[PDB]
Amino acid sequence: RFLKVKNWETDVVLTDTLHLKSTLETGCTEHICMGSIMLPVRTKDQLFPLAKEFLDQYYSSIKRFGSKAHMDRLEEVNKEIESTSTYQLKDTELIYGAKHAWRNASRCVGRIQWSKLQVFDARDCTTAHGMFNYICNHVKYATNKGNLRSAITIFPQRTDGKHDFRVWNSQLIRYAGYKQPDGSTLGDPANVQFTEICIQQGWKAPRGRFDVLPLLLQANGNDPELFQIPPELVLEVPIRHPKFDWFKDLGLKWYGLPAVSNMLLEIGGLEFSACPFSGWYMGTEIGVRDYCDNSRYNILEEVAKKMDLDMRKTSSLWKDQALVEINIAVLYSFQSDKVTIVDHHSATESFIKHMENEYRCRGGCPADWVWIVPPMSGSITPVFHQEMLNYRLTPSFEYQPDPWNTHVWKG
Amino acid sequence: RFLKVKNWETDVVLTDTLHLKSTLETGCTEHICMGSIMLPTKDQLFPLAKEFLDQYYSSIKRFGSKAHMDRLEEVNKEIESTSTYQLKDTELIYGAKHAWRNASRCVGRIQWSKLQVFDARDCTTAHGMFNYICNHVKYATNKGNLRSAITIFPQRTDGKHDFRVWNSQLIRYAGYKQPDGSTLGDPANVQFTEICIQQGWKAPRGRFDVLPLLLQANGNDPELFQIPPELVLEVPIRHPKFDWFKDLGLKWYGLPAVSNMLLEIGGLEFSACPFSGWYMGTEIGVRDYCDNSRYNILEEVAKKMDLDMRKTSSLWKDQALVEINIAVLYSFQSDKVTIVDHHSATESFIKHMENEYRCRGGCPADWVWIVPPMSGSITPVFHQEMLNYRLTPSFEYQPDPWNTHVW
Ligand code: HEM
Ligand code: HEM
Ligand SMILES: Nc1ccc2ccc(CNCCCc3cncc(F)c3)cc2n1
Ligand SMILES: Nc1ccc2ccc(CNCCCc3cncc(F)c3)cc2n1
Ligand SMILES: C[C@H](O)[C@H](O)[C@H]1CNc2nc(N)[nH]c(=O)c2N1
Ligand SMILES: C[C@H](O)[C@H](O)[C@H]1CNc2nc(N)[nH]c(=O)c2N1
Ligand SMILES: [Zn+2]
Repeated sequence: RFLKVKNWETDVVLTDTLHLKSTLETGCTEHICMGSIMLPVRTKDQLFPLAKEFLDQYYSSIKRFGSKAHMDRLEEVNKEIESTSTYQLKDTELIYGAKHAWRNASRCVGRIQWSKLQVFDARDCTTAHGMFNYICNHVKYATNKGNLRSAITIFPQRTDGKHDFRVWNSQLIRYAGYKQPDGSTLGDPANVQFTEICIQQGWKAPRGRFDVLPLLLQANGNDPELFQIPPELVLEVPIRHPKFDWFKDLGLKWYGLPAVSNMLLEIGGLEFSACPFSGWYMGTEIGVRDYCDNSRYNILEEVAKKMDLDMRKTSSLWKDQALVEINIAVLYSFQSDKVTIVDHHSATESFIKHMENEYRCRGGCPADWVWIVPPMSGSITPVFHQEMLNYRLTPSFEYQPDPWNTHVWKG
Repeated sequence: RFLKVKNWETDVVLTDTLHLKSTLETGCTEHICMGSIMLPTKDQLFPLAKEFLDQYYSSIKRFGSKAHMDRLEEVNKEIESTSTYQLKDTELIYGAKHAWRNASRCVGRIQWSKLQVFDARDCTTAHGMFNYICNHVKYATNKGNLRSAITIFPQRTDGKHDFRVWNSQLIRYAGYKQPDGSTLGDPANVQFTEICIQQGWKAPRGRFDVLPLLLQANGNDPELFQIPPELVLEVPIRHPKFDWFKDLGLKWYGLPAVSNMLLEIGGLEFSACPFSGWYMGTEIGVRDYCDNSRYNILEEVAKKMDLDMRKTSSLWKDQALVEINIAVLYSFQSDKVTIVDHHSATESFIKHMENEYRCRGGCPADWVWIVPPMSGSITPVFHQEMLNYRLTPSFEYQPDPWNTHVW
């Protein structure tokens, strides 16, 4: 079965065969589309074909499919599964797996970079202190004084689901949020619940608007432990505007390194529940979502006031106007401080070329339009006009439940 | 089987039961989502009639009534005899309002019950069609106080006697391909503008020439008609801050009147059912004005603003896009032509969703189309999970008639 996608701006038509390799379910049926829904202990029984599928992919990629090395490896894994009920990935397979999970991430606009990913093997890690050490090294390497480098650090895979390694933070670097008695929120409202946990765990909160959260790290299924990232490792950028000088006095800054730490990495049926990864920011992540979402820092009004816009009618588009200036400021501040960032025009144009390249070399590129299209200025980016096919390939990054809801407390 | 949708900005969760009524296919499968794809007999007919009449009669609290059963019986006999059937005026109006109600891609559906339905099933000629359309246009325009309307021409019979309006909208601007290689006017309509000229039209060859109607009655060849200019309300576009904006020479028409869709009610097909509401500002300022394959004016506007167009990172395109859209709203408001901004309209749609979930058990919605083409996440719909599914009665796309027409 062949499937066609059309760019309605260029009339470029692409053919997808890659979707045939898809196994996992989408959430959709012939009767309903769940394309806009945010989120729609494994036996030896199910595990071997998953290993086999992966190793078949891996060995094809290296042009050794059906080789003796291929065959012996399958043999080795089968035996190791039935003997030990799981198996260990070679370093080569781990690196291949991590890169392909990123490559397969249909919601990621930055995938043109997928083959440049620094993989840190942390499978020899046993304690939370060991995790802190690995994470510091990741942050230092990835930050690279502003010249960001994509990286991922991979802790030991799940075994019985009772000894999971987990990073309790959603991102390695993130600002605290504090609910006040008056109902107002100080800092990042997105992080109130997690901040509360940290505090309960013993964190002494400065209670400021931009307090970098401590790391809450769980090794081998034990209770999580608190650590503070050395501040000298946390690269931050003061936000100013190139024309508006009052903008600095808004008191805004952000961190340079976006590093998602709550996802699960699946490779050949193995589950890596702690696999923090990092790239660099697209400007709108901060300027549109982090700053301007009503449920986040929500600075639209204060900015618009300071710009003296007509705020009595939405049809003045005062919100749209303030939104643009803020995003200009975010990009200006990062570029000025030589911290890697990409605007949403550059990023989406790159994605289209990547996607076209993927269709030719790979036979497809799964993509989630709802997520690929930037949260401002949608149709003046080329992805808006691009038809996309969303489907699930493995290796993959998956959501997992927040550890505080599942964790069995030792005390 | 009972689905939940969540708004992530408000944490409001709605439960959808309405989707279980759905009958037509989405194009998606368990293995692949096609949510961003633009286009995914007697025995056939009675269950369709029946499904429709059941909902009609349920809607008026007469489910399982004699009148219900009688009507079911009557239509059943008429199909058996005639191989088709005719809708009662009441059913036609209900059906049209509900096709709109069910249009999962329409953000303006809070207005769905206030639709003026013009029954043009007695029409036999293109001149007749012209007359009805002029009347529609005048009524809907209402000197700038726009009112939603649909005019419904005779239903398909054997596919050989189709009523079709060839224009994609009642009112649209011409598109000419220059020797210069460029495109003057609206590039979207270059092909249609040709077919007009091929049929006899005389183009002023301007940037903004109101296209003539090409009307097909009873399967016959289509004929040209010029809409009386006095019926076409247009808005010259100015900016409430930039005095130079007027010199761009931009204008747009007030009446968005889609004419190429197919209205399906109770299995019956209305191939000619032009309808109109009023504009959301971004349709014109973002899509019509700033799409690359359209009027594509971003560059010229940016220059006039003297922005640093060297690097994408100055967000000069974004800056201009806003101002352009400010001007569109400003112009329509100034001249008292109905228009709604994307903030007001999406806020309205959230309220409408609430109502539909509460009173109907759900509201089919296509997020990809509902979220405006600018400033997406500062409108509430971006944060709103939506379920997309197909209910009938419906508006459907249909082939362009020149690819079909047996001349
Ligand atoms: C190098 C620069 C990168 C850029 C500019 C970029 C850009 C983005 C953006 C804007 C999103 C949407 C996230 C949101 O709005 O919440 C996203 C999602 C995602 N990215 Fe990338 N990314 C980059 C690197 C990476 C890397 C290194 C990985 C993993 C190895 C990755 C994996 C993912 C995944 C799994 C998602 C989906 C997240 C979710 O569903 O919550 N990305 N990316
Ligand atoms: C009265 C104010 C109305 C507003 C503000 C409005 C708004 C919109 C917008 C912005 C779109 C997206 C169209 C595009 O981007 O091309 C749309 C689509 C649509 N509208 Fe509405 N509309 C209104 C009235 C109506 C009426 C009266 C009908 C029919 C009786 C209707 C039926 C539809 C349908 C079927 C679509 C999907 C069209 C397609 O799939 O191409 N709308 N609407
Ligand atoms: N620049 C980058 C690179 C990779 C990224 C990978 C992931 C992300 C953020 N994903 C956040 C999802 C937040 C969320 C909140 N509520 C419900 C959800 F399902 C998801 C941002 C990224 N930014
Ligand atoms: N303000 C309104 C009201 C109702 C509307 C109903 C429909 C429309 C426009 N739909 C046209 C879609 C254009 C298109 C072009 N190529 C392929 C497509 F599937 C669709 C605009 C409306 N605007
Ligand atoms: C309801 C909807 O799916 C949700 O708001 C999505 C929309 N698209 C998105 N796109 C990106 N990149 N990130 C997001 O968080 C979201 N949120
Ligand atoms: C490729 C994609 O499906 C296409 O560009 C869609 C996106 N969303 C849209 N949304 C609206 N309202 N109108 C459109 O024409 C489109 N086009
Ligand atoms: Zn789908």
